[PDB]
Amino acid sequence: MKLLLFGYGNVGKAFRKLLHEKRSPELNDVIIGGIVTRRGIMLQDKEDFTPDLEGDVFKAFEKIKPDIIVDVSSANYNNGEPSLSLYKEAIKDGVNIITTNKAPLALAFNEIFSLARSKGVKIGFQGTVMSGTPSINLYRVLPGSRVIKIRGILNGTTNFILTLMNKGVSFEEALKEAQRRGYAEDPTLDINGFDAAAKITILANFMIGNSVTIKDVKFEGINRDLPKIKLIAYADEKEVWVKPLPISQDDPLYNVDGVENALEITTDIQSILIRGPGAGPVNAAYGALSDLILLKRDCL
Amino acid sequence: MKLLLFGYGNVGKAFRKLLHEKRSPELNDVIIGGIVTRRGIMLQDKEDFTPDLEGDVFKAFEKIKPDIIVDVSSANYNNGEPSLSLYKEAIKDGVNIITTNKAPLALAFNEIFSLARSKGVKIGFQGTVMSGTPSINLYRVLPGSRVIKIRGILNGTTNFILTLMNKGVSFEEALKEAQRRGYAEEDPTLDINGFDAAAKITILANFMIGNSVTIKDVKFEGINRDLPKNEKIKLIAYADEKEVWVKPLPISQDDPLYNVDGVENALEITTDIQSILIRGPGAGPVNAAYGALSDLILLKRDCL
Ligand code: NA
Repeated sequence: MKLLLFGYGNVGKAFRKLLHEKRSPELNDVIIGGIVTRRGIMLQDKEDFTPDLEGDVFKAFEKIKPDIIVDVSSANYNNGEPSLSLYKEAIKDGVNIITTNKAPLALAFNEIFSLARSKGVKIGFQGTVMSGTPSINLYRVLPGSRVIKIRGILNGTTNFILTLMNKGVSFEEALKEAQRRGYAEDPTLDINGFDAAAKITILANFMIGNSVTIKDVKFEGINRDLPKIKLIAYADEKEVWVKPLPISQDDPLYNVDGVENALEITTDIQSILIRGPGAGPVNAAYGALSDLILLKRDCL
Repeated sequence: MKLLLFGYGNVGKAFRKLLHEKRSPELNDVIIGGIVTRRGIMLQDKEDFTPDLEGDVFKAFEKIKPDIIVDVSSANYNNGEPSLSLYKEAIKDGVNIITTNKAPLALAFNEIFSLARSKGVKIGFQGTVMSGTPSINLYRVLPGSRVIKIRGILNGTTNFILTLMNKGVSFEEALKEAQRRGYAEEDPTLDINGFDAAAKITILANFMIGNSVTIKDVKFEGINRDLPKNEKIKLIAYADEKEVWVKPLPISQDDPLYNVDGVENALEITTDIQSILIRGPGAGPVNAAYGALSDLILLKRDCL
């Protein structure tokens, strides 16, 4: 089984490392046929990236003819490209996709998945939401029950800032500490709620079946005007949004502090919550590796 | 696909109802060929149990020749029987097993699963731990990661009582109320001794850690009116590579288990990649039945 690895920043590097740690017998026959970055194409599996040829991901794809594309490349939220068109091409060729790149799915989930379903091609995307903590894949083991609503904390930086504030720290001092720890840079991009909006978009599509794109989400982030508040991401059959809200002591999200993420899935039978880390390159890479193993099991 | 349902108390009845709700196209070809209880064998799928034949689970198995045995019978922790011998004979016949009965797995995990692996037979056992909240099945979507330790609240009855005790309710009334809701018998000794949590942590340690323990290896204690006041107490089950135990402990406010209240259960799984926690109802017949239904759908997908 031959992979094309698209992207070789921290996530791709972590992915290649996990793959070589021989973590499952299901991966014994898996090799990386090539790695492609903005610097070119390496037609070898090596720790260090050195391009053998110039060319983009489509050239790599045509040259290598992989069984699976693993997309760990940078999220382009302008238009999802080249990943969006690449996935459609791969699907039409019966090439499976494993991705940690949120953009194509936040922009065009139904387009991609409708096509995959029609061709019987599998898509792993666990690493797009809550990284290595089963979210997408948690729903895979909740068969036969309709999801009514989902609610979560889906961004660690804003959760960390709000955690400090509930403990009596001012917004200004809490933000500074997030910056000190490297969670926020202009911290504007890190605290605007967009990241959570991209994630809840994907969850909503997959779990509820609400064809939604990022433009449909009503989102906002955190700022000095906030007074225990959490940045809540929510989806149901009617709407998708992200907003700061007061959280009761009755709430299983109450204790979800620091950089931790959490997802509460409410079905006709029960409400369950999972919590874990939601970021980190090893974590995201592990979401992808998990999808790879499930794919080898024929369980996507 | 033909099922033999062993047991028909509240979980078996809920399971039958869930199946008849047509919740997945994966189950369209599934029928119940027979239901067996202490009262005999019903060779029909009926809401109400009326025996057609006298005889036990082995007779039912011989007659029906099911593709899958769904065991929702009561756990016999003395020796695991008849479920333990039934599973070994079923595995030898290439018959898959879905179970909510902890005893055979708490007593003979490695043997049962080794036999199953050698025959290519699948065992769903999600309903044995945390009912319908993915636990066993959560680990199924954590492939290629090494579990370092697990810690959780694994018994609904005792969590319900300890939650009430934390609110000024006497142990005696909390017990009385647990009894009233169908959580403890009129003699509640065996409902509160910590054994159920011990059997669950045994199964989790075997499956997730590869710690080949049986019930006899677990240090466990239960609850009673004598527990410390001024602290919120939870019955904590724990396993790592070295030890497995269950005991009532005072819980700190920053502990993720602090607010796991009522009949809610929770499991904290620490792996080489990450520490995660899952929480959901740990008691309720529909919930346990849904654990088994989830396994049945996963089986049909060939994902056990
Ligand atoms: Na206290």
